[PDB]
Amino acid sequence: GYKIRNKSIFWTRAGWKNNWHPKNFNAPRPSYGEFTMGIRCRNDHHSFLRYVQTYRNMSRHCKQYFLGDKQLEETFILGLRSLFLVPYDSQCLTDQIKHGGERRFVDQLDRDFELISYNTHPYQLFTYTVRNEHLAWKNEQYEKIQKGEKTFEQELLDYLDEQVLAEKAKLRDGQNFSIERMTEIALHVFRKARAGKVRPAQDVRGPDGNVNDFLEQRRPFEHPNPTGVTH
Amino acid sequence: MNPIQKAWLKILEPVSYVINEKMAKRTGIIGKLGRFFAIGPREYGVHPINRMFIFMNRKYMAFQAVALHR
Amino acid sequence: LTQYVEGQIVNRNQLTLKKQEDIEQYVLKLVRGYFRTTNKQGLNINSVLQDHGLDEFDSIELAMQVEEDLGYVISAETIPVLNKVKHFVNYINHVEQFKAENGKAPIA
Amino acid sequence: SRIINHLRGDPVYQDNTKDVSLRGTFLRGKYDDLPTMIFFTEACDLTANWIPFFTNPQYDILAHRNVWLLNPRNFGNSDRHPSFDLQEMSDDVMRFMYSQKISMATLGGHGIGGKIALAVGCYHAERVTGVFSIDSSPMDQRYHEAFKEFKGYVNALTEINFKTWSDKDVKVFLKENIKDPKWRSIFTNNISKNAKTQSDSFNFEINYLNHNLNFNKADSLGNWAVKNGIYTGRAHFIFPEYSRWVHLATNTLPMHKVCARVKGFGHDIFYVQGDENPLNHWVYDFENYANVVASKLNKFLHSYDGVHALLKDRTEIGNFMIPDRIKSRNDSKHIYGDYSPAHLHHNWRFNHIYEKHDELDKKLN
Amino acid sequence: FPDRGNKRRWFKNLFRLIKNPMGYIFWKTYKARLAKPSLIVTSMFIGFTLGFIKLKAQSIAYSKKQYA
Amino acid sequence: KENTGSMKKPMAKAYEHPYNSEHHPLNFSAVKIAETFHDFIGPEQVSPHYESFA
Amino acid sequence: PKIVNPQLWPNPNKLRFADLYKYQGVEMKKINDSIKNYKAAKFYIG
Ligand SMILES: CCCCCCCCCCCCCCCCCC(=O)OC[C@H](COP(=O)([O-])OCC(O)COP(=O)([O-])OC[C@@H](COC(=O)CCCCCCCCCCCCCCCCC)OC(=O)CCCCCCCCCCCCCCCCC)OC(=O)CCCCCCCCCCCCCCCCC
Ligand SMILES: CCCCCCCCCCCCCCCCCC(=O)OC[C@H](COP(=O)([O-])OCC(O)COP(=O)([O-])OC[C@@H](COC(=O)CCCCCCCCCCCCCCCCC)OC(=O)CCCCCCCCCCCCCCCCC)OC(=O)CCCCCCCCCCCCCCCCC
Ligand SMILES: CCCCCCCCCCCCCCCCCC(=O)OC[C@H](COP(=O)([O-])OCC(O)COP(=O)([O-])OC[C@@H](COC(=O)CCCCCCCCCCCCCCCCC)OC(=O)CCCCCCCCCCCCCCCCC)OC(=O)CCCCCCCCCCCCCCCCC
Ligand SMILES: CCCCCCCCCCCCCCCCCC(=O)OC[C@H](COP(=O)([O-])OCC(O)COP(=O)([O-])OC[C@@H](COC(=O)CCCCCCCCCCCCCCCCC)OC(=O)CCCCCCCCCCCCCCCCC)OC(=O)CCCCCCCCCCCCCCCCC
Ligand SMILES: CCCCCCCCCCCCCCCCCC(=O)OC[C@H](COP(=O)([O-])OCC(O)COP(=O)([O-])OC[C@@H](COC(=O)CCCCCCCCCCCCCCCCC)OC(=O)CCCCCCCCCCCCCCCCC)OC(=O)CCCCCCCCCCCCCCCCC
Ligand SMILES: COC1=C(OC)C(=O)C(C/C=C(\C)CC/C=C(\C)CC/C=C(\C)CC/C=C(\C)CC/C=C(\C)CC/C=C(\C)CC/C=C(/C)CCC=C(C)C)=C(C)C1=O
Repeated sequence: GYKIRNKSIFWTRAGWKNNWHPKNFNAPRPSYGEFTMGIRCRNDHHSFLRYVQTYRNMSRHCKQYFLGDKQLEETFILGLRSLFLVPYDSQCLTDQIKHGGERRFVDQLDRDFELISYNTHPYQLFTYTVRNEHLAWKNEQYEKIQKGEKTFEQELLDYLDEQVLAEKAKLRDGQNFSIERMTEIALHVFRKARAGKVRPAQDVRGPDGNVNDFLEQRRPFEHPNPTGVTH
Repeated sequence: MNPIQKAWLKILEPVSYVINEKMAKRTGIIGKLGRFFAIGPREYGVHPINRMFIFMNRKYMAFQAVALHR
Repeated sequence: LTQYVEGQIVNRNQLTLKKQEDIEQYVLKLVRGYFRTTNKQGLNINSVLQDHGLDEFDSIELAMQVEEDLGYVISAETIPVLNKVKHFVNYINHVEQFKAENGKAPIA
Repeated sequence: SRIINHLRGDPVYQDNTKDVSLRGTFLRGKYDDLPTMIFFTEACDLTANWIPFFTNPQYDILAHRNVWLLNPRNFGNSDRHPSFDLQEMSDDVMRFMYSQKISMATLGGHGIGGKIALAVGCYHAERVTGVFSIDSSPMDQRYHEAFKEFKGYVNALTEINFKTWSDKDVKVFLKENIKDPKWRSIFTNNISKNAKTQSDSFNFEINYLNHNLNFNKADSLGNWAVKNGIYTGRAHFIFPEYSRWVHLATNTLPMHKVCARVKGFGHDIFYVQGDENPLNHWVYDFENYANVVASKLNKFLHSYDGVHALLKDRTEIGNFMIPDRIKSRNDSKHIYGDYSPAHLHHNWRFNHIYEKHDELDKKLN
Repeated sequence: FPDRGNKRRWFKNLFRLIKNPMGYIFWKTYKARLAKPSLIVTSMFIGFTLGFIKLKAQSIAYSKKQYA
Repeated sequence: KENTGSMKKPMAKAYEHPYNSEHHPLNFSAVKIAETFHDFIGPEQVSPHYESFA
Repeated sequence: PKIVNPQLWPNPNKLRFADLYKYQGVEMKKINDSIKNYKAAKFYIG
């Protein structure tokens, strides 16, 4: 559709696409023992173990609020690894970062853990909201199954299995019911089912099969436009 | 909608009956008068002042967190 | 000593192995319980966790589980050397010997 | 066979501009009931060339609408009349829609076809849902170099006399007089031999066309007159980045000048990223140009075409209420308020869907 | 006939400005504010406007001095 | 055999944070400020007329 | 409280037109979240 035309878009004074060691005037220079009296530096060799304990904490402190949900603990682990694997899989040469990428990332994860220790990290609150909406939908299915009723998900599967039989009973010249064909059949049903939610199926017409719904409508007397004027 | 609007409705329950059931559906100027002063939920009933506070409160509070978190 | 399990509070139980045969069985049951492990039946005492879909971050989750089942306090300096089933077996023994001789748990 | 159905007829020279009938190919849609699309090809250009574009599974345009690849007067198989007035040529479409029982249609065009399509919306807007113009603009193009060449080639074609000239004499004439490969191929395929091999002739009326172009006045097809007015409905324009017909610098302003609802570049006006090549006018040949045109076309048909002006998209149908002007309704005891405008069925006039659904509604109550 | 739909349009816009002036001003000036001038120009506008208001206030005070 | 399948009982609910709500979100972002802003200036004032007011 | 309807026009069906009936509730839902904060602050203010 549209591609960047400038060939020098990824150029920097430090090279092509260099986001690990941008060029600056005060560049790193070596130190010689025989000539060095004293030095003030914060770099150390403790980042590896801090990278290990930070993982153990962020994992164990997040599981406190999972309520033993095993499927959530395993999902969270996959998400936690995606956060720790950024330096190992990125295009950025994390081993060539200015003053040590190891210390940089470890200090960054420590700020995330601090918020995790208080249960205030946006990833935590997002996991709770996402999970509660998921269980409310799973419990709705359970309540309908205990009553012997059919779920809206099973009705689609059964309606799709029979449509496949109808379409392949006429596909005799060929015998390759491709995954492409199986897909467009399901999407066509989805689009009609998707529109059915807002406009349910009253009669044999089916979901969203009434033209009168699209005639001129008006807000109800009990719910007028609260945000602006109407005329 | 808010509790204060619901209080008006309980107090204006008989007034709502006179204007809406009787007047609003008549013809002539009595109907135009009832349909104009019909009682119910407010069209464009939002309060910009209350909405202004909410916006500036949220915008200024995010500034507090940056300035205080040092 | 209680933890949630599928929304229900359950009392946690700790184990005391004090025997070589019981350790090899616990580690395998532990490693086979991890959802990331591949070829669970091909796993033996001389199995490299790397050959079963496990990386450095998975060894931490396994060690974290050893603390839950045994009550140990494993330091971050010891976790990154646990890359084989044999390593968990020997580390568990070294801890039992340390507490049996020194009367205390190793430095965490 | 089934998907491809082109009615067959013979052109008839007409003295009255109202007794003109249009003929073209019809492409049936995948689904039973779909709105119709009427597409006008470039002048002197074949309708068949657009069939693979509208019958490509990758694009899947027929899933949205039935397509009528229609020929304007003096072109192809349609009737012949010396006048090219866009008002007259627009009335021709309205009779076609009537004879074919089409209440309202989506209009499209390529190049000069886009002008013809937009003119119909300007003269008959209540029966046009939208316009989709490809490498065209409602503008005077008489002095564009690309048009001059087309205007020049048509004049050279008037020199050939099929009765005396032999088949080889023609082929040599085209190669030397026509440098553009595509125009050359287009003109060759427009040559046909009538029944009984009486003689060969062009499918399009070469005489009536050359006079329109050579005269080079307001009635010329290159010209866009102020008489055509304004188009009130939905309009989307797509043209190549480097196009000889529509220059991005200034040839976009006519769209705002003629189309009232055109928002501007990036919403209703797009350019396809491409290189400088005089053949970019024919987007259907190059996959890169076509894939973008198709995607934009499917988006226009799915979300924007046949949608009320003040509504953003089709998503807002039934949930967005338009303000009402005071004293706009006959009922005096009417409490004026916001309303969702009525969107009707695409062929509600020639069917009884409203009468049928009214009965079903009563059965519910 | 006239365009009876435009009746009382000035009164109606006045009441909408009173209801929510910042919203009425915001949307009526949106397309114009898309082209924002420089910080210098914006500052000159504010500076000259507030300075004119400051002198207006001093002239109001000098009138109370003439009344006294 | 597939038709004979059943479904296990899922958990009733996950953790509900006692200090985060949809109207008073605990953490800050420009997204929530945008919602409060457009609620203040109101939605786009769409004109039904054929000419501008001025 | 019940609101008197002049019944000059028929109201849209809630099932077919649901979005039209939502704004009222979310508005009170906002106020309830504010009240939870007013009550939780009884000890801090006191
Ligand atoms: C025997 C003794 C008798 C004693 C009694 C004597 C009394 C005689 C009565 C007989 C006179 C009336 C005759 C009947 C008229 C019928 C005509 C008709 O059909 O309707 C036309 C007229 C048409 O209006 P429309 O078609 O609906 O729409 C208007 C347009 O859309 C235009 O609206 P727009 O939105 O587009 O904006 C433009 C508008 C508004 O433009 C403006 O900006 C003007 C705004 C004026 C008001 C504000 C002034 C500013 C100062 C105040 C600030 C307020 C705003 C502040 C905001 C907040 C600030 C922070 O322009 C107008 O001025 C509209 C006026 C209506 C047109 C008439 C021709 C006017 C031309 C002359 C203009 C100059 C006069 C202005 C008079 C005020 C008009 C409202 O409708 C009427 O107004 C009818 C009025 C008749 C009412 C009679 C009621 C009963 C009278 C008796 C009661 C007792 C009186 C006792 C008096 C005692 C002695 C003092
Ligand atoms: C032209 C150049 C020169 C301009 C010079 C300056 C112009 C005047 C400046 C006045 C500024 C005062 C601001 C007051 C606070 C406003 C704060 C606010 O958040 O605004 C929303 C605020 C509404 O928030 P709300 O309280 O939640 O009410 C919403 C409810 O839903 C409402 O429920 P509802 O929808 O059912 O009600 C219908 C609605 C629509 O109906 C109407 O408003 C139309 C008819 C209203 C009557 C005509 C107004 C006459 C003046 C009012 C009385 C004298 C002053 C009172 C003190 C006002 C100052 C607070 O009514 C309203 O909009 C609100 C009520 C209007 C006030 C009426 C009562 C007045 C007495 C106040 C008693 C309480 C205060 C205690 C006394 C204070 C004195 C010690 O608006 C107002 O309340 C009134 C604002 C008036 C502004 C008019 C002019 C604004 C534009 C000036 C442009 C300046 C040029 C520069 C522009 C540059 C552009 C490029
Ligand atoms: C109740 C109290 C009543 C008394 C007070 C009444 C006050 C009424 C004022 C109401 C507002 C004025 C009308 C504005 C219309 C709406 C905005 C607008 O213009 O549309 C945008 C449109 C273009 O702006 P744009 O589309 O955003 O494009 C700009 C680019 O985005 C980016 O920029 P660019 O790169 O393209 O070019 C650089 C930049 C150039 O930089 C500038 O913008 C120049 C402004 C620098 C600051 C000037 C000082 C601030 C003035 C207000 C404070 C007054 C001080 C006290 C006055 C004491 C003496 C009375 O261009 C601009 O951004 C806009 C300049 C266009 C002129 C703006 C309108 C005139 C200035 C405002 C008039 C103020 C009158 C107040 C008193 C009047 C008393 C009768 O402007 C035009 O309408 C074009 C008109 C042609 C303007 C050029 C020729 C003008 C020659 C006459 C000059 C008159 C000077 C008056 C001096 C006053 C006394 C010292
Ligand atoms: C490590 C390296 C250094 C890193 C430093 C870190 C930098 C961090 C940047 C942080 C950015 C903050 C973002 C938030 C603010 C954004 C909002 C904004 O207003 O930006 C303007 C923003 C962007 O404007 P723009 O059109 O894109 O132009 C951008 C630039 O101006 C460019 O325009 P241009 O391309 O046309 O360039 C021409 C330029 C040409 O300038 C020149 O060629 C030379 C300038 C020579 C200045 C000579 C000064 C002489 C002073 C004499 C005074 C003597 C009196 C002293 C009194 C002593 C008493 C004894 O002239 C100007 O642009 C004038 C701009 C005014 C600048 C005022 C500050 C000047 C010094 C700042 C020093 C900061 C340290 C930098 C060190 C770098 C050293 C290498 O304007 C807006 O449109 C937003 C609304 C603004 C409404 C007006 C009211 C705003 C005031 C409130 C703002 C918010 C609170 C205060 C913030 C600070 C404001 C100063
Ligand atoms: C006791 C009796 C006393 C009371 C008596 C009662 C009288 C009460 C007066 C009320 C009058 C009725 C109120 C009607 C609504 C307000 C007036 C209006 O024109 O609204 C429609 C006007 C546009 O009409 P439209 O057709 O509906 O809009 C179509 C498009 O959407 C618009 O955008 P577009 O680009 O798509 O279409 C074209 C657009 C092209 O033109 C424009 O868009 C204008 C460009 C302006 C935006 C450029 C950026 C500058 C704005 C930045 C924001 C700064 C202010 C906020 C920051 C500080 C916070 C306060 O509009 C035009 O066609 C030309 C503009 C209209 C003619 C020029 C009017 C200039 C003055 C208006 C602004 C007032 C300046 C302050 C003066 C007050 C001094 C204190 O709305 C506005 O542009 C802004 C309205 C803000 C007005 C506030 C002042 C209200 C007082 C009105 C009194 C008359 C003006 C006195 C000033 C005299 C200086 C020469
Ligand atoms: C603490 O952290 C902070 C914030 O939160 C993060 C901030 O937002 C901010 C920014 C501040 C804001 C966004 C607030 C902005 C408010 C400003 C500028 C002032 C607002 C002024 C008004 C809205 C006008 C109010 C006018 C009146 C109340 C007078 C009219 C009402 C009258 C006369 C009623 C009588 C009232 C009383 C007797 C008071 C008793 C109280 C009641 C609630 C009784 C109510 C009774 C009834 C019948 C409703 C800061 C600085 C901050 O520090």
